[PDB]
Amino acid sequence: MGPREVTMKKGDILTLLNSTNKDWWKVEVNDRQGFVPAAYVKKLDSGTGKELVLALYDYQE
Repeated sequence: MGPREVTMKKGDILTLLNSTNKDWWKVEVNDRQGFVPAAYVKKLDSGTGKELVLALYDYQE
């Protein structure tokens, strides 16, 4: 907890923590938590109970 600089590669599947904001979603990358653009990821249908997103493009601040 406590937003930190996270990055992602196209194809990564991240655990979604908070998608209340339409533009920036909080996710767990490795053992770190941060924000990624909502437009760069897609909510997946499965991994039930746990929320998962697929990274569509690379991202780094």
